[PDB]
Amino acid sequence: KISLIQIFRAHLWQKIHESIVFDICQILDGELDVLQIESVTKETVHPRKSYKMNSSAADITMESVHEWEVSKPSLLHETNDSFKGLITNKMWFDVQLRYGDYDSHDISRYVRAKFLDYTTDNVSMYPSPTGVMIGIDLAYNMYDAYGNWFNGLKPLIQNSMRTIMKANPALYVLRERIRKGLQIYQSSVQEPF
Amino acid sequence: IPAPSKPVIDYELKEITSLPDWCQEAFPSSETTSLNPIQSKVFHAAFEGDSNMLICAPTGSGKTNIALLTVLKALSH
Amino acid sequence: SSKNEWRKSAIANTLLYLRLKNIYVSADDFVEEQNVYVLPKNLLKKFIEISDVKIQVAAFIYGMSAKDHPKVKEIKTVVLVPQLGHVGSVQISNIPDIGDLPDTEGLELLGWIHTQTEELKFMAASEVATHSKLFADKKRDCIDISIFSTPGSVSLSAYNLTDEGYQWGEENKDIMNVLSEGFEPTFSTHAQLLLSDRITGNFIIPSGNVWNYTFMGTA
Amino acid sequence: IQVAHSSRLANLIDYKLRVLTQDGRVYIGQLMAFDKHMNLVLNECIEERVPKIKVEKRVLGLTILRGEQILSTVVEDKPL
Amino acid sequence: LEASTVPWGDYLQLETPAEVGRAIRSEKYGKQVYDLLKRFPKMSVTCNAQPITRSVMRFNIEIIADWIWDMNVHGSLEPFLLMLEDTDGDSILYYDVLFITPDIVGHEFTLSFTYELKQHNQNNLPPNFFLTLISENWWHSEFEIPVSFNGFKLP
Amino acid sequence: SFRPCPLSQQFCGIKERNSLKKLKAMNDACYEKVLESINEGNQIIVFVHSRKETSRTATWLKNKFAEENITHKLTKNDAGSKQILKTEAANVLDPSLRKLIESGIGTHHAGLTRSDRSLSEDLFADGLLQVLVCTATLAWGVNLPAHTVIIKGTDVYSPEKGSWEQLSPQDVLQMLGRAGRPRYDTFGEGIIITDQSNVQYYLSVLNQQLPIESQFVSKLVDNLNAEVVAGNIKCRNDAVNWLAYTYLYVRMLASPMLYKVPDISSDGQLKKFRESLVHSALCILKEQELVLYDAENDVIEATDLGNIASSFYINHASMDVYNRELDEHTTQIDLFRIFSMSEEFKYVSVRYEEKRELKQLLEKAPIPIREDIDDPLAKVNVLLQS
RNA sequence: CCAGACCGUCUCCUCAUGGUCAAUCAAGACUAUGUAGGGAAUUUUUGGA
Repeated sequence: KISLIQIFRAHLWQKIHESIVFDICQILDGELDVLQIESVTKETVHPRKSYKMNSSAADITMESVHEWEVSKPSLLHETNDSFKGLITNKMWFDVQLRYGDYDSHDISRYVRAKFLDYTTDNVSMYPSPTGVMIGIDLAYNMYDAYGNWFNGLKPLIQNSMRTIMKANPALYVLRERIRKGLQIYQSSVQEPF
Repeated sequence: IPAPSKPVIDYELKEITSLPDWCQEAFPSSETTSLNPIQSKVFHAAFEGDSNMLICAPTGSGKTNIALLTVLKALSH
Repeated sequence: SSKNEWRKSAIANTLLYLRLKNIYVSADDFVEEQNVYVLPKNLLKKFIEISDVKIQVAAFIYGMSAKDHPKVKEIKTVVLVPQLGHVGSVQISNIPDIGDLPDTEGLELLGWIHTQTEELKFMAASEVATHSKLFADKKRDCIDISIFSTPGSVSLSAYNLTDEGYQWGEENKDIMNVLSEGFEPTFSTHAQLLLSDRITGNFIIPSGNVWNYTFMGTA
Repeated sequence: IQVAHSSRLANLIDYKLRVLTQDGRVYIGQLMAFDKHMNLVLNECIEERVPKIKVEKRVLGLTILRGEQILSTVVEDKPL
Repeated sequence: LEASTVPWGDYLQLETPAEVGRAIRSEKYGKQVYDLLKRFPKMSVTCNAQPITRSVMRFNIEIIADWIWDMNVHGSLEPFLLMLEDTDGDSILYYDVLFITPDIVGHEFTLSFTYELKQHNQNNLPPNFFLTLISENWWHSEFEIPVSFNGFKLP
Repeated sequence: SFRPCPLSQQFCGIKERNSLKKLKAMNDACYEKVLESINEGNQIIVFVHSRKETSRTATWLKNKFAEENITHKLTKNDAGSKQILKTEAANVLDPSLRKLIESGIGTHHAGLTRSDRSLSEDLFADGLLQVLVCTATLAWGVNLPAHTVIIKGTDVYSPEKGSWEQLSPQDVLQMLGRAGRPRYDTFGEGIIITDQSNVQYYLSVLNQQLPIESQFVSKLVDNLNAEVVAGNIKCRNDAVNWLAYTYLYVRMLASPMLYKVPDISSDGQLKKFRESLVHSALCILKEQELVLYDAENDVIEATDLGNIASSFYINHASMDVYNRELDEHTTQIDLFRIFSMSEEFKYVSVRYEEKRELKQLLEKAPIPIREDIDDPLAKVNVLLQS
């Protein structure tokens, strides 16, 4: 418990979540027109929303230039999709952090579950009915995302995830903290400089 | 550092009743009825000569009064 | 990001005079058989300046045939009109009643002009439909000027329209992406346009002096 | 005596005013109302006589004054 | 006024006080507004250009002033900066500050000036220049008009 | 010696080097001084470098005296005094400086409300405020003396250089001027809290040794332009003649070698130096199309730009900036930027306590900003908009 | 910074002028316009000292 507290001091979790959201937004900005995107709105969420595991809501809502013809609910990694299922002008995303642990460290499954739930549950104030739940596992450093998809989106998302995990600064901070707690280090050179 | 020296007196502290008729309301609240150490040398000068003048004096020590005097002199003509 | 998108665009809009330093078109064969348009370098520049980097700005264009060649069309009068623009589309008002003003001794409806950011050799659904709406039973042989715009250079892609497009427009106003697909390149015949500095032209604008109704949604 | 740089009759309403009449009898009273002829309603009228040397006093009225015989209204001291 | 989303000049154009009152979302003060709208500058401007020779161009301006004066609000006089500018509104051809005094406001006041042209301009000439009267004090006066050049063939 | 209240000069002379200890030491010294004073019934002013510094200093003071003795600053029973305080405490005192005022060791600086500042000024004059932490506004402006005057620090930041300079003699003297009240009190306590190394320099300054040295080299050109516009400098000879009457010339005559002068033998009465100066002026002016000039023939005349500059008292640099940055195709957004760039806003800078407000603004700003929050130009533009 | 000397930066009261309201079978309170008047001879400001 103590160790965890040390790791996640200075509202670390929240910071991580927000950081991820920001990154996502930036990515979207970088490629708006290519996916027919008018506006990528950041929700002004309650500080708690990130460490509420009971409820949920959107983080990054999304608006079409014209219209998006989104697919069925599905996993981030999938070659076989069809964009002839449902339609929307408005999409959303949800970054879900969770501290995985050996039994319940499967992230993909978790994402699938929560997406299924928080769509159907009334308390999750999603603007639209079609969105995605990007799920990051802090405690194993594993992402996976589940939900609806429009053409060219999924690859972009994947790319972001790849970059995010490499780069995202709050996650790096978290990693560092973990390392400190453990006193694992990377070699560098043994002799003193 | 100690307090600077008090001035050597080789002059008359010029009074308000020495002025003409109109200039006696230049000092309406005539508290001392005698000008400060600086103006005693500048008063006659102010009155006498219509020339270009310069007062290198301490901060807050009758500059306003001097100005007033000058104005009065100017008006005299 | 409804707040970020507009501000950025506005900022960009300073660098719109720079898009006419280089000007070039895919030079089509010059043919006297059909009527040919002679556009000036100042009006176009002005239009560019007015316009947005993302959103489609689109005015009407007017003029008349000179006595050197009746086949030649000289664009003297641009007619900027009430409009609400989006990214790759625009909502536009009726044909302008402009008999009241001076210097309008029978100025014929030559057509309309618009901006975009996708290099096509044809008119898209949001455009073609609009065109149809504008000139359904009013004038069949009017032309369009689609100006492709990007940082560095603009490009004047002029187009004409056949009788089949009008019908399509009439039937297929809102949505209609598969019908657009079906239509595709046909029918947008590349009409003849020139850019000159030997003639110049002027702007008509509405009485309110607020042609762009982007954020005036109710008015 | 305290009375400010007041502009008009409207800005000086509800003030203790001395009032002077034609024959020379001096009044005091708070100015309540305004009118065309300056029929100024005094809140409490203490009339005073000077014979044709020294000023006397009275206290009969809390009056509606009439304009015809008034000379000039002087302010005495503000209320509150 | 701010919240109704209307062009300003429309209000100026409106004639009847009742109508004005109706249009403000406030039947009270309508009359007052009307009174103050006639106390806002309103110029029924006209301008006839005419070439003296090939290079020089005369410009006979007819500047009428429909507004009613007030020494409190307007002040001493009304400076109105006249700009003759090209068809585009890119460069200024000629400019002049003119004082509209209390004696002028209402009379058919003419104003004349001259302008020498460029070489290219002289050769091939535009559809119309833009003469522009703007108030240095009053907001949204900025009355601008087309100085016609339709078939103006030089000698 | 002819002063009404004779000025008792005093130096602290800090030996410390590192800024975290040094500052602490300075604070301690100040406290000591204050303690020495207030026991005698001495109303006291503490000058500092910067605006943000003052409040912090006040806070520090508050935290120090309360440990030892709160009573000596609020000594009176306060039946009427308390009422007075109440009346003149919580009216419009916004900056979180009200607490300081309440305590009785307040402050006045550029960045305190006009009303608030006035109140502060009068909360000394009415006869209540003991300690007064201050920036260098009070000395320049207001006559109100205050027996004890401490000057905290040497290093002021001037945007002129872009570097932390020592306190300039002309300001220090002014500061010292306000002291023991000529009307009421007998004499004045003048203290300089400073670094020991620079005291040797400061002592001389205090004795009124460093004279009035001319800084006409920067403001020459504009003046010249103005003169030209007015219509009496038709040649460089005329310009030279004009310059003859100015103080700069006199200064040069007195001591030439420091002010860019070559030699006394060839020039004599600066009959070459002046000419050279004029030439220098008239190249730059010409470049900014302010005046007409030829090198060999020598003929002067005023341009329109020059005239404009003269009229509106625009600095030459500003004019130059305007010249290039204004263009044929310059739009609404650019105008603001241009305005911001005006050289009269070179001494303007964004600050931390300003920053939240700025942030709030620049989201909902109507006229957009090409520059960003850290830049002063942007800030200026937003202020203009406001 | 920029307009100002050939030039009324400023009104206490009644009536009319049009727009409103508060209202009863044809009448009052408020902004505004000066385009009206102020020896309506006696109820006032133009004569009983």
